[PDB]
Amino acid sequence: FMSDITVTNWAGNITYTAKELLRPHSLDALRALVADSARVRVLGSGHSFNEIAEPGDGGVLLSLAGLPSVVDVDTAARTVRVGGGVRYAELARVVHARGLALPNMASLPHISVAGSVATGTHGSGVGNGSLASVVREVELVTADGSTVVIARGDERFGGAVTSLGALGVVTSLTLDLEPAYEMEQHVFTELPLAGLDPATFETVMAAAYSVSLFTDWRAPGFRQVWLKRRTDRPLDGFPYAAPAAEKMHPVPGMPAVNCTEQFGVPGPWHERLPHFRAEFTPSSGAELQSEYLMPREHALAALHAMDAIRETLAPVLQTCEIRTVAADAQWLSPAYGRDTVAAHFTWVEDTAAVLPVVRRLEEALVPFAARPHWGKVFTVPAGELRALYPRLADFGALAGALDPAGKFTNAFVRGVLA
Ligand SMILES: *Cc1cc2c(cc1C)N(S(=O)(=O)O)[C@@H]1C(=O)NC(=O)N=C1N2C[C@H](O)[C@H](O)[C@H](O)COP(=O)(O)OP(=O)(O)OC[C@H]1O[C@@H](n2cnc3c(N)ncnc32)[C@H](O)[C@@H]1O
Ligand SMILES: [Cl-]
Repeated sequence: FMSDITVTNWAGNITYTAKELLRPHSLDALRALVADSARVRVLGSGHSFNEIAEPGDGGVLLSLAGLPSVVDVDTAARTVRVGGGVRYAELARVVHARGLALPNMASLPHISVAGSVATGTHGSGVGNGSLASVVREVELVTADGSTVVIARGDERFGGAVTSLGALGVVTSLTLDLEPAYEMEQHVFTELPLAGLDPATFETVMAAAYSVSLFTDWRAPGFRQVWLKRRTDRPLDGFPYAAPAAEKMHPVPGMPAVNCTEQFGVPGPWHERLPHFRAEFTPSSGAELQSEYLMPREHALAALHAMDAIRETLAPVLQTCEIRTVAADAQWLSPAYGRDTVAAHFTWVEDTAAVLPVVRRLEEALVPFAARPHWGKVFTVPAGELRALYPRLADFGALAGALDPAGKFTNAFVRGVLA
């Protein structure tokens, strides 16, 4: 019973120093556990790829998995209060049953709400904010075990949602909702980079509510374009690429059965926004990930930089996805303060092969003020990274106020707060 267990992240490339994952079965136990522990980090669903959740030797790694997972919809207010351990699959199911919906979802629904918003998680769409952007309140169990509630309108709120878990344990969050809506998902193959000029690029990325490009960085250009269209908006013709003949997966060769329905068949928002169907339930994945988030105005220049080193990127690549994100108010969001283009890389799980490629890619993106996704693999030096966040000092002041001893600051966060 009392023997050491090995705790890892989802992909298994990160092994935590913790010999047990503490799962308090009451809020009273959680408050006592936090108050009584010298250093704490929280584990969500483990879909980070780096040491963000690592509490260091002697540090406590805790989870909310032992507490009831509550999803409490207020239909009249169009809000939902959700436990921080609730995953988006369940959140979406429950709000949909109440006739309501989120404006966006990530690619795969089986990821915790608190863990997702902690790092700047997003989907696509030029007018769609990050997942954090719909949060209107957070409830934190702070270093001494007491609760602090921070709501939109509070001067502190800009640092309170996407906080890298550095303010305390987010026990619940409240999110704003809109009426449930229907969508169609239309996939296309072969969009050239040649002739993808500023106007065409803008048109393509704005052609539906959420648009992604996929490429293997092998033949020039893009292998796929995914349009997730709301049925309550116009769909113009899309001459720029060929309509897909078969159901597609982001990663060539992987099973398209795993993916959400295509060929433009209408279905509910939560069955179209993710790339992956709720029924697909992998307990781990053999992949690494990196993603770089840049000012949207640099999209073509960045894409051209990548194209120039495509022979370097391809050998260790499963797939690359290009997305857009609306400017984020959250101080630590990689989309902070600016409309954003994101370039995501799903790598083969070969750390030694991938790291040199990551470094080369980062060098290529320096001219475009690229901020890495906090949950993914990156090697941007700490000082250079701090320089990319205008309101970092404001964030550090907030963390200092809520957690003066840095109970929730680990090595990962310490590099950011330095
Ligand atoms: C594994 C995976 C990852 C995502 C994607 C696909 C899957 C297979 N894609 S992608 O397109 O393939 O990249 C996502 C996407 O579509 N959009 C994205 O922006 N990101 C993609 N990711 C991202 C993955 O979303 C994340 O990196 C997340 O952070 C979501 O979080 P998890 O809960 O799974 O992660 P951790 O357990 O590692 O926690 C992350 C951080 O947040 C903390 N945390 C967790 N719970 C809490 C609470 N309750 N309170 C305070 N802090 C909390 C951790 O301490 C850690 O710092
Ligand atoms: Cl091309």
